Amino acid sequence: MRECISIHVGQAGVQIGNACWELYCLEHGIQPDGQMPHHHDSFNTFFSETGAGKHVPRAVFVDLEPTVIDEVRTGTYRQLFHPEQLITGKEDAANNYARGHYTIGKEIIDLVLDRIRKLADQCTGLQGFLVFHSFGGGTGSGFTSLLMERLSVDYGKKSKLEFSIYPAPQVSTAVVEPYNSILTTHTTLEHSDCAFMVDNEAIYDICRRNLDIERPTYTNLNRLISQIVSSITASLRFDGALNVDLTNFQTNLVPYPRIHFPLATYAPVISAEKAYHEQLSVAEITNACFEPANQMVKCDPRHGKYMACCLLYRGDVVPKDVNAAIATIKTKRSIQFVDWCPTGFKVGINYQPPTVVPGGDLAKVQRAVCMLSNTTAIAEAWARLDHKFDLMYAKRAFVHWYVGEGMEEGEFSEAREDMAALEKDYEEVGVDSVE
Amino acid sequence: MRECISIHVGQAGVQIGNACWELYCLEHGIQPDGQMPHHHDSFNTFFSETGAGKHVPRAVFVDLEPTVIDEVRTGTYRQLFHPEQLITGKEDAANNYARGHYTIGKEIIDLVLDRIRKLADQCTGLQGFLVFHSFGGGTGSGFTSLLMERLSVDYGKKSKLEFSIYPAPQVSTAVVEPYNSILTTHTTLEHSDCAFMVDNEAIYDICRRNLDIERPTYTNLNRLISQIVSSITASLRFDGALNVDLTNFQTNLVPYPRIHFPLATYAPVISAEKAYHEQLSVAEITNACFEPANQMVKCDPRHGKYMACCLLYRGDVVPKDVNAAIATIKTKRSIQFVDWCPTGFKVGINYQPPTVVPGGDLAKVQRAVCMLSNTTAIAEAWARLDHKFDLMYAKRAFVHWYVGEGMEEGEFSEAREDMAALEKDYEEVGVDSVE
Amino acid sequence: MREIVHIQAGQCGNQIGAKFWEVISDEHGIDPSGNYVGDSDLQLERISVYYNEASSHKYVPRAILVDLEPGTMDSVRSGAFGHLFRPDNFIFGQSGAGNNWAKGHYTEGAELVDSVLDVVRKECENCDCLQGFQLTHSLGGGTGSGMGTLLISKVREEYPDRIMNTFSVVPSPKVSDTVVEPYNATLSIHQLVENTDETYCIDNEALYDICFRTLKLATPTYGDLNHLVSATMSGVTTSLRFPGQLNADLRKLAVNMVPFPRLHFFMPGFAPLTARGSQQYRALTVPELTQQMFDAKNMMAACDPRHGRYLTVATVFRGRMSMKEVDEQMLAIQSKNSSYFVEWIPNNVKVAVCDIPPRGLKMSSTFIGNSTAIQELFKRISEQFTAMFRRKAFLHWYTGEGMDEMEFTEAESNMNDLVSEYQQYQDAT
Amino acid sequence: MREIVHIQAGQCGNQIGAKFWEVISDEHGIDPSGNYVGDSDLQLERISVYYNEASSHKYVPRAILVDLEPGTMDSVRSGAFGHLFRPDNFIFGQSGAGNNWAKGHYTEGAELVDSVLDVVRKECENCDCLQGFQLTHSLGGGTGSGMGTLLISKVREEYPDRIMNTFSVVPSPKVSDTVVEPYNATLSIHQLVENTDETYCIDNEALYDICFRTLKLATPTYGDLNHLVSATMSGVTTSLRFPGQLNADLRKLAVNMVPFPRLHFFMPGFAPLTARGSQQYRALTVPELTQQMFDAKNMMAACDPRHGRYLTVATVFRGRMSMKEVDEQMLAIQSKNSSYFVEWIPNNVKVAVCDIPPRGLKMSSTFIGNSTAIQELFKRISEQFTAMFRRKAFLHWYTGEGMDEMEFTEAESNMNDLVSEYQQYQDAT
Ligand SMILES: Nc1nc2c(ncn2[C@@H]2O[C@H](COP(=O)(O)OP(=O)(O)OP(=O)(O)O)[C@@H](O)[C@H]2O)c(=O)[nH]1
Ligand SMILES: Nc1nc2c(ncn2[C@@H]2O[C@H](COP(=O)(O)OP(=O)(O)OP(=O)(O)O)[C@@H](O)[C@H]2O)c(=O)[nH]1
Ligand SMILES: Nc1nc2c(ncn2[C@@H]2O[C@H](COP(=O)(O)OP(=O)(O)OP(=O)(O)O)[C@@H](O)[C@H]2O)c(=O)[nH]1
Ligand SMILES: Nc1nc2c(ncn2[C@@H]2O[C@H](COP(=O)(O)OP(=O)(O)OP(=O)(O)O)[C@@H](O)[C@H]2O)c(=O)[nH]1
Ligand SMILES: [Mg+2]
Ligand SMILES: [Mg+2]
Ligand SMILES: [Mg+2]
Ligand SMILES: [Mg+2]
Repeated sequence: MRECISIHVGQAGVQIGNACWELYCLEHGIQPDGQMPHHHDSFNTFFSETGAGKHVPRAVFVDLEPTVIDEVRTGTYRQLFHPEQLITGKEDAANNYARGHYTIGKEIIDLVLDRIRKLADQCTGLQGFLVFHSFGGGTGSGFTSLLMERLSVDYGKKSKLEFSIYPAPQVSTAVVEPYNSILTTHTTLEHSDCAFMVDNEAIYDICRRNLDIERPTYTNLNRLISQIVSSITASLRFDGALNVDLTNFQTNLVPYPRIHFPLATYAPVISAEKAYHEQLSVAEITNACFEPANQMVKCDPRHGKYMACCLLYRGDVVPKDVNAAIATIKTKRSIQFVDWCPTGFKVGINYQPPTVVPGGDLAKVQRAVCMLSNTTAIAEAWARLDHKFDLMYAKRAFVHWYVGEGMEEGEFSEAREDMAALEKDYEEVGVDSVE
Repeated sequence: MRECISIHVGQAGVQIGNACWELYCLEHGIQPDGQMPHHHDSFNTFFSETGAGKHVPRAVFVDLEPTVIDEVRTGTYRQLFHPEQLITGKEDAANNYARGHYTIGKEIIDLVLDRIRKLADQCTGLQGFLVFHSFGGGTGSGFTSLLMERLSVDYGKKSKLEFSIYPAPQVSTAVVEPYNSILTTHTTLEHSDCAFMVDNEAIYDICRRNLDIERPTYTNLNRLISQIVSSITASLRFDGALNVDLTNFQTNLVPYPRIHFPLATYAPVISAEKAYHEQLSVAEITNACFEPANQMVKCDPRHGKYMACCLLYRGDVVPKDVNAAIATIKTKRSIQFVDWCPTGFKVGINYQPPTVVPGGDLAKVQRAVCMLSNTTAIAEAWARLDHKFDLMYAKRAFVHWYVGEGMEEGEFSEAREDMAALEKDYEEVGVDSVE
Repeated sequence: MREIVHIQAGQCGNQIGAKFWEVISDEHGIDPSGNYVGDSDLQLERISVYYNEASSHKYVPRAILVDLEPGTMDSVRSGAFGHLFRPDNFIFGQSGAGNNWAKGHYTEGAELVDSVLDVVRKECENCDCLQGFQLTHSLGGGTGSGMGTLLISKVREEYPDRIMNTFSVVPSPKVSDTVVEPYNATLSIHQLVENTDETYCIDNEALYDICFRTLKLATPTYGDLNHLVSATMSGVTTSLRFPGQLNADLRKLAVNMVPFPRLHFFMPGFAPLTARGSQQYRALTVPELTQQMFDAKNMMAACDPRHGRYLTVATVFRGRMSMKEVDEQMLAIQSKNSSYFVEWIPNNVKVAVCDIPPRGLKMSSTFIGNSTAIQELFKRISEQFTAMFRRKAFLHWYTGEGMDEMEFTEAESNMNDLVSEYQQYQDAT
Repeated sequence: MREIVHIQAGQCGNQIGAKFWEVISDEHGIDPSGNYVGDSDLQLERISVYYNEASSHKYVPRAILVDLEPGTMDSVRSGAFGHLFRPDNFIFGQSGAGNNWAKGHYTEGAELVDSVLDVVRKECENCDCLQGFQLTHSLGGGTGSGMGTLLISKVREEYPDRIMNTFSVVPSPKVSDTVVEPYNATLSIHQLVENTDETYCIDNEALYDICFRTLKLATPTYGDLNHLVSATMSGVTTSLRFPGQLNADLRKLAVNMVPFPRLHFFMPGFAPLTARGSQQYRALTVPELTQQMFDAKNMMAACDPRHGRYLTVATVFRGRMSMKEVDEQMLAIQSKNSSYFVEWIPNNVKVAVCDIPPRGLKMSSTFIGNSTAIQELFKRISEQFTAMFRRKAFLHWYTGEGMDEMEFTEAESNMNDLVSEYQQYQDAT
């Protein structure tokens, strides 16, 4: 009845979406082929119903290179997806935002926009867009920019939520990573309501310590991020003692036109053998979620101040003990809020306990907490990325590639100055000021 | 009771008619041999019953060369057709309009007319004529123009509908199409109630893109044509909640005596494996039929105005959503009507779902939409074709074949200015005028 | 139905026909004896066009083989495939024309032409509805070039409302088989232009390159050399002999390809060509056919179309094959090679499709394109002829049998006039 | 999808290619006859990139083999694994260039280059979507260096928006196979720099160290020596041939590893390299692969990085193996060897992971590194060249085939200019 559509861009987007839609299929009790053996609406939010008993997702898979889309076609989820949406080009952007935004990006953007319009007109009470894309990827960044511009032009005032993949400080897999990051962030700073950040090194630390897995393939990381996505969406997808919506998320998290860069966290993340020797109480999971060693962005909030917080509890939950835990964490010393935000908390509750996938790394739980914090600890990450980009650009490396692929110098200069101003404003707002 | 006869001329008409009459027996449950395994009339308007249980069609197959008719006699549909009607000459016209209209047309025109009066007297409530003739060829252009003179005088005011094969702009089978087309249109402009336009290059895109077939032989292409043909007369042969007769479209789609050139369109056209993942609702097939990528003539309607429209639904259709879906089309701005046509739609419903021939490309479907819009977008088709012919006549290429076979040079000038007059009037009426 | 008459003149016509009717025999599945031994009835539905049904299920060709010397008939009659021809058709003279125009047109051709016209008329009445005449001759020899145009005039006056096709063999530019080549050519063509509907200008040494390059045959003999000519011969007339999705006929080719009465000189072309060894490594697919068809080197006439433009282009496909790709391909050929087409004739393509593949091949195609590059073919012959005629060389042997000096005047005054009109159209606006 | 064309020039190209296509055949399960005999269907999902589907499940490769003498083609044609090539591709001349630049670029290369340009254009249109060109040649001989440079220029102008890779074999520093090495090298490099995108500088005698020491082989023949070159040749382009968790492609490497248009000379490397007897005692794990890769001992070019710095580095792992330890170990290498990286290029490492392990091995890695250590490789060549040209030796017949003395002036004035920026960037701040 309130319809939200998901756009998955790049190889990271496609894999994360595969994991996320798998998790949705287990959550709503639907078989991979579309049949099925509080519950029934819920699936009408995502799974559009066809003439027969089959249900089909509202997903729009788009890529330039065809290999990953061929893989997802050949995967076990071959019947579920509607074959038309799997849009593939012929060659990738090869970590070139110029290629992914100007040269080839305009030859397929018309088709993806046509499919978006078809799906959005198909639904009734459209809510918004969820964009699953990376930052290092050239196609990811270019299509992110292009699709943000096109969707903002077409649909005026709707929710546009992004689940990015922040570049890691020490872990690195690209060389034009600072260029891609600066360009995409400058382009999509003004065209997104609220953009979450996820980093791979942080997830690797979490999986190494909290879950104690020595062989953490990308499947486990994708499973984790899918769990956060499902937790944030379960409020719309299910009924609870206190519901919360995407507009609620925006209006309670982001206070300013530019400062809309929160970070996600999930709890509890404990292993299988350690499940038996733990109690899993509301207060203890709340403390674990607020623990700085569980955050999924490699930035310790001890260097900064929390500015806004939203927590969704799901499962059997009592609002009294939720209140007690929130009050004691508010009165704790190490967590420090801003002076001009006397109330910095937003609580939501859901009656549906999370369900664990078969063969997954996590264990079955009766209570789950998802946390989304808008803080100032992201300023250090912005500063580090800006410093890396400036150091790389000081002697004009790869600029010949970028300029040859239809660029100029004003774009780089304006992106640099724009992120300098954004970091300055972020720090000035986050820091305490007299009066 | 109300009877219409079909005249199929040339290998275009015969090949279309081979699959055209393939569909009617399937619709009325007629075995190829005439035996049988809404109902009970159905077939009395097409299948003139004989003494035995056999039903024979009301078709007049005529051609100059004895080639294309030969496989009809030796095909699987051998017993169904009555052996007398298959009129054949001895040699073709060789894409020569002069040969098929002055030299060899006359020596056989008196034989087809004999079988017309034979069949017109056999029926009681004769309604009109169906013509299946192309434009590029000789026997399909010059010979059928002779018929339009012969049937008009014999029967003053009856229905005369033509299902032409418009020559394609880029695709070009023959080399003298600009000579055959302009000579045909000028003579048959004043002897046609309405002429549905079909282009050959347009059906490739429909089969390649919408249906996703890489090997579109003429067997599969002609299948997509008989569906509209069986759609125009789908209300005479079956009872519906809102019936339409052949004079309805003739009255609803002809604002002026000259502007009577509509263009067909069919929907839904979807593949077999894609059928399971489509909802196939009344609300979308109205939009699916109207999209500019689904028309069967290579002329995008966005360049012009919709002079009028006409829709014929069927199956489990409810007249409310038809009212609802049609109403919202006026709001959407890909449609653009003329000022003097505030009401510009016609709707017809039927209770018989369409039936798919076994082995065909289409899949079983419960609904069908067949739009016939007279629109200004066809004005570019005449002007573009008129440019090609005007280039030929500049240096009188290929003329010596025409002049020596029984036509004058002066006759060519009259056909040239006639298309200029039609183009001027059609654009002037289509464009707005003061007061 | 629409029967065809085959006329063979000269040694080449007999030699080409000796292998041509081998190709027709295999296609329609007849034994060398003359009795049908085929399997599919699709062949016999239209068998009267070329063969003639006789008593006791025997078929005889509707062809006449005539030459001024008896050496050629002695080979075909004594050898195999001589037991199916009706012995009446074997017309022979007493001595060859000796590469002399006058001896093949006035002296030794006058008495023979009356005998052959009887068999032509006798065969025509046996026909149901005549469609045209196929004539195979040589433009370099005496009997084939001399009498061949004499028979054309005799046939033309008595069947005026009828079509005919001539598969003339243009003399080779690089090599001259006979010393007096130009005199025979310029006299025959001047008589050919007036009363011929359409001609196929093929060459000899231009076909030497084709066999040497693709077929990689080191020793191309006339037995294998004529085989490629027969395939082009059989590919033109297989449209009315077999069913097709989009049929063509001999009258369709002429109207589509003759913008003006004087411009009816053609360039044939056949594809695919592949040796036995290297045919496993090539995927027989419709895209490769058109590209192999249009390249300048794979042409059956010794004239590269690079220096000229295509007036009109035909294409007669064969075998089971889809219609879309051939339709869209020739647009790509038209788009890519857009600078080599006449501006004032857009969409200058005729396409036709058959439904029966050639023997031992999945599909094939035949190209017949009226090009302007013929202009360079006639200029050489005119240049060579005008050089020798100035010295009056060999002239005293021609004028002694009927001809005279000013006879050459009109022939040369027609060639330079025809080549002028043939030239002032490609540059015309 | 995203096809690339393989070009082989010189004697090395066919010798490398004769073993290169041996490796690709085993990966895709292709029998020598050319028929698929494999079992897994994953290899056939992307088979068109290298091979081409043909009639009756034939898989002829997209290979062009060209040489100036017939002494190399007869070996591959008559020998095994020659039954799958198409004989049209076997382009050959009559006489070798004789280790002459002019006799491989000016005199005889004019007529041979027109034949190959036909086949590559014919192959390009047969392709679905061309991705780039992959070339194998030698920088020491005449035919490989001479025409191969000429072919690049002609390919570059026709296809400007396409990438190409040259797997050139840099002349050995310590040992000189040919007396005139420097003259061929500087003429080719001066023309290669401005008309190429990415080159892999491998070495001859540097390969001798690895097989003798690391693989402990006493008699390294060219059959075994070329096998190692194939492994680093099949690993760079295996990313698009097979699925992976973090895929790469030919364009992806060129974007990351080419900071400037001139600085595009690379340094390959392969790992692991263990003998048959000593492979039981080594635990094939992710850790040692990176350590066995970054050391100066296991490097395929005769260059010591201890005298230079790594500008950019790309490592392409293979096999089923996790990615967490890939970066944690790459960070350790980045931290422990922090003195050996360029300061103004942070995080200068690119990584990619495939899914299919190499034959008979659980996992392997391929290292390509753009380093400054090449600076001394060109200086040694430049030092040798400037000494011989001063004496005006061996050029008394270079001028005899069109080329002139002033040609040396620009070739040498750029090599010292190229090395100037190739070195001034290392100490640049
Ligand atoms: N969280 C997560 N991130 C991934 C995963 N796979 C790849 N990535 C990230 O994606 C980045 C690669 O960029 P992509 O968007 O995949 O680029 P691509 O799909 O190859 O297409 P191009 O950008 O044109 O080359 C890497 O830097 C990774 O950090 C994954 O499975 N999980
Ligand atoms: N839609 C469709 N069109 C066809 C088909 N077959 C032929 N045509 C069209 O018919 C045209 C040829 O002209 P025709 O009128 O058929 O020629 P003909 O019927 O053989 O008569 P002649 O001109 O005397 O030879 C071509 O340009 C085609 O576009 C078919 O199977 N389906
Ligand atoms: N294509 C082809 N042409 C041939 C063949 N044999 C001969 N010719 C041509 O025929 C010409 C011979 O002239 P003809 O017309 O046959 O003369 P003839 O039959 O010997 O009689 P005379 O003119 O009196 O000598 C030669 O110039 C050849 O070009 C052949 O086997 N194949
Ligand atoms: N890697 C490798 N290199 C080889 C092999 N055989 C020869 N080479 C190199 O190739 C060079 C031979 O020069 P080519 O370019 O092949 O010259 P060519 O083919 O003999 O023709 P000419 O230049 O006219 O003599 C030698 O300098 C070797 O360094 C081999 O088996 N493997
Ligand atoms: Mg990619
Ligand atoms: Mg016809
Ligand atoms: Mg003779
Ligand atoms: Mg050599």
